[PDB]
Amino acid sequence: LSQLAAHSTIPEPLLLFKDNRTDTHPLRGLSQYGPYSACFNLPGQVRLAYLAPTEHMRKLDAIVRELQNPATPKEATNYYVEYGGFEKVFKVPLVMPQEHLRCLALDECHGVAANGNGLALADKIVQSMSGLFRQKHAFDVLLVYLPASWKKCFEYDGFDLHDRIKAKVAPLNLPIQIINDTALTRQCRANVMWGVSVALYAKAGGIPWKLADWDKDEAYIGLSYAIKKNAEGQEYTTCCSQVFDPDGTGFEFVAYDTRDRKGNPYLSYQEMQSVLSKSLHLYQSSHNGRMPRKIFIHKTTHFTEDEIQGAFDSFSSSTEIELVQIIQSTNWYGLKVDPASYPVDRGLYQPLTESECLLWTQGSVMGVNQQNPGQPVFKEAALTPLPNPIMLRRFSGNGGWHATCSSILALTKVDWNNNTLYKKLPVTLVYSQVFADVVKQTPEIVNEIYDYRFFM
Amino acid sequence: CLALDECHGVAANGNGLALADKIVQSMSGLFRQKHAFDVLLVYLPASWKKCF
Amino acid sequence: VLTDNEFYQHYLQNSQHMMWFLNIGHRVLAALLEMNQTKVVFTTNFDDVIETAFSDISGKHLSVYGSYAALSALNTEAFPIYAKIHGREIHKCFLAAAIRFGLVVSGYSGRDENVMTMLRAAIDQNNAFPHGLYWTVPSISKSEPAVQDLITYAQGKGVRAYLVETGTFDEMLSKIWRQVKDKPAAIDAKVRTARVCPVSIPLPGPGKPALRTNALPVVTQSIRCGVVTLASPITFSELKERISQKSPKALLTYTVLFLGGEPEIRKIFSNDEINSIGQYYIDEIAQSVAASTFLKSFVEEAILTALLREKPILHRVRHRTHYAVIPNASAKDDRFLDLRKAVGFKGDLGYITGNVTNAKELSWAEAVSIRLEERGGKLWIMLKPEIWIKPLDRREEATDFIRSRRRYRFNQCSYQILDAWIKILFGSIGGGGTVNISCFPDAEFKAEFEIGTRTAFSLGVGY
Amino acid sequence: HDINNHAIKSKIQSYMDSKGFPLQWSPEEYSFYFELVFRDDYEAQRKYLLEALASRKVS
RNA sequence: AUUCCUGUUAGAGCUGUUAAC
DNA sequence: TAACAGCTCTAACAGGAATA
Ligand SMILES: [Mg+2]
Repeated sequence: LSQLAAHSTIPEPLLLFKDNRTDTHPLRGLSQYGPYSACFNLPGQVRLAYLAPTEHMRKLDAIVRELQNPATPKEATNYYVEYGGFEKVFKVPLVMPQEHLRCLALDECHGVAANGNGLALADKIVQSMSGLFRQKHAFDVLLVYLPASWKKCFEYDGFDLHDRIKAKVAPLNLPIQIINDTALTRQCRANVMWGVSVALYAKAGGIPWKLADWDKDEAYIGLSYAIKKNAEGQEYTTCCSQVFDPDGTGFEFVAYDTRDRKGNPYLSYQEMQSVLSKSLHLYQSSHNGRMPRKIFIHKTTHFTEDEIQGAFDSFSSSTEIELVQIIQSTNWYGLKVDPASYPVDRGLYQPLTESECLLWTQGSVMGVNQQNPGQPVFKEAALTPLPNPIMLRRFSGNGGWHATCSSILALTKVDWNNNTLYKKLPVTLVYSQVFADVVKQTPEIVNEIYDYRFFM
Repeated sequence: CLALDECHGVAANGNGLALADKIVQSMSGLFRQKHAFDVLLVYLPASWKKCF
Repeated sequence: VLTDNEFYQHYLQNSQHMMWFLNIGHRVLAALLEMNQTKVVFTTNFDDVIETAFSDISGKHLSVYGSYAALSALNTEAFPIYAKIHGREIHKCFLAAAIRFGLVVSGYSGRDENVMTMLRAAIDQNNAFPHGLYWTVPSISKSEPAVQDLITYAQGKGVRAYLVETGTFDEMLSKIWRQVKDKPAAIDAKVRTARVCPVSIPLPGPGKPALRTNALPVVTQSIRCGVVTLASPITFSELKERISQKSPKALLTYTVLFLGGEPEIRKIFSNDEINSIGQYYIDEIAQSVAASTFLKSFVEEAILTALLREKPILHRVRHRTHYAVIPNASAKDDRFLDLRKAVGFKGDLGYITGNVTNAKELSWAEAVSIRLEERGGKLWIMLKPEIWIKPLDRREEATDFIRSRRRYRFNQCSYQILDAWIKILFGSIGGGGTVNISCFPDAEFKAEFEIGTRTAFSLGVGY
Repeated sequence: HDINNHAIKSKIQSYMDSKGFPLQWSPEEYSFYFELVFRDDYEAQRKYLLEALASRKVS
């Protein structure tokens, strides 16, 4: 009776780099082969501008200057590879901004820092960057710096400063990579340098890496939600995301609101069929008009009876819909025996019951570690001693745990904002959550869909 | 979108390869919004005739 | 016998010539008839929907079965035909067809002597059912004995008849059609295998680097308990506060249900409000605790009470989750020595209850959160090691310490901790262990639960 | 899904490697996959090998 | 907010079972 | 609609850095 269904260990997915040289470890592949878009030369040179109070301007220069110099990791050295600088690693020059592009935060912002008005501070920062509206062609990425003195308005009830700033700047179509004191503080320089370098390259327009041998005929939808604490009740903001791969070589990643008022996070028939029809049109626009032969949907909560029918009624017969619910909090947890010195292998999925499986998104990975070669690496050994297996509840897929499990495992590796090996959730879920926060903060975004490079 | 002014310098230099590369690299602003449009109308001024 | 998957493989390898002896299933059978596969289909019931589905698929009528019309159609090779047995004019047709190609029979349990002798007479010839005879039933054990007798008789005769267990006939045909190749667009548009609302994908075989989970199986399929009848309606909150103010030696819930001693019930409830006391037999414990959350809480609390009844370990509660916390007074027992080894750093003795290094009065101890998990139709006891803090509301003040102690409780250390805690909680190692616990053994309404001692585990399938 | 697609080939090979099967184009693989699919049924194995190499696709 | 998600403190939404209105 | 049980998730803080 103590016997369970045979677990199957999904192999670590590969990532595509320059000249289609595959590698599981992203940063090492970036060092050896370079960014995926290097062959296309899509970003070309990267030109970036600043927007910060003058009293901290030099700091930005320093970090940007130190982006152009090699760095050797001291923390998490078991995983991180030696940094070689933007010019060498990304095969792309990093452009020193000129004085015309460089901007200064307008003085009244400092004053409103005393007032504790987040909306006023965000609007004042937008007006400070307004000097860069006309010169959009000159620079590619803006580097807004928020000093620690503004921490009073960084986070407070009902307001998120970075969220508000990005929600205001996204309709203007200019990426920002907000930099706070944290990036400067942080001991291990190579960690932050990998993070900022990858973030800037991807925000310019390049693709640091892509899922190797990814199917272009499958679209992986992901729906998430966020809480707005209304005075009378609650507000649930639900937004969707897509990570499909177009007929070209690059791949797309776009999120959008699901919309007038919702008190529960469960989309009705009308709303769910509307968001799925919008997703279908989005996928059609990229692939000349071809149907998606298989659709994955990752929801944080269970699908309702009406919601499943809404998902079905939006597509034709040829499309295969595998509705999946992802559960992060479970009583189960696994121990690896041969007692293995390292935790259970990442990707080991255990079919518990019909339409219920345990996926170990978190776990040891073989051949990724740099120091002590040939040994497993546990990314989250700092936080947790053992990995926490997530649980998939299937609602619609006709059959096969392998499809959903491998798809999710590969999806947890293409978060460019993340500078570590993987995540806990597929990028669809995390980006839907991020855009849910963005929409919840700013209601006037619901009309338009946005790319991942803006909010990442 | 707006083409880089370096395209004019390359055209004056008479380098077709670099001019094509610069025209393609000018497309990143639209590539952040590749879903938005269907067809891109690339215009070339007569001053680039030397590299046509 | 054979697994349904190998039957599917054999059918798909040679489906151009295989019979069918007898909605989504009927429609897809008509589609297969149109695709010229499985030319000849026999049936017993009226079931005029096969020909209607075929007409919808193709747009032309279906030959439905004269003196020897079936013989004439089969001999002339003018497939496809749909002949109904209606149970000698089919006897010769069935004999010739059995000579030609093999048969798969679904939706039939036998029980009819006419078709039984029909098939038995079809078997005898030199080359009868060359590809094989496949009697498919939703469940092997539920089939009538005559079917198994005929299968054994055919196997003895040298034929390759098999009895495979699959799902419902329509589900079987859907699974078959999802792997048939080169089908025209119109047919796939017509059928599309409808839609699968109640997803149910088979669990693979046990197989043989295994992983050891924390789940302990519960094999107690049913338990006996008591019911009290009230002359007035009650709310669950009133019962809960009555237990809190009285604290009897029994476990109570509303669904009013109880488990313990009758005098405790007479203490909690006066004679006037009590009508009578009877018994309840929850036949399916898993289904009951899945359907009703009150039963879930009641059963988990019953197992908890039975688990620490005779053991020195203390039982606490935190956000409605029960914990087996080690008392300071009994922390020196020899049974904890194994745990002393597991917590120990670099092969030494390890403290399991003490004072946090940087707080005035908080005292820490090792503990395990014990939960009930209803997965599928199985009950699992869920053990999670944890560090408990004596003040319930001051726990966060030891947060750093909690991070400090568990910082290096890696796979080997956590394995040792879990094994030691299982040994402490049950007294035996996970080898051949089905120990029994009982809550309130000296009461009329007691509960005995037999919990598998070995934690749930599975080995990766390999060659 | 076809078989000569690169994505489907990679997905199927990853699935095969998930169950501990041989990795890539290595010895004792062709016979291994034959004996796995056909579970020691030489008649069915022969019929499949006949169908794959039949005298209708040959030009 | 370069990042990761481990904890803590709370609340909500889903289901259920009762009491009704 | 008002309690009760469980499952699950997000909201706000805090917080250290990958076998020691
Ligand atoms: Mg970022």
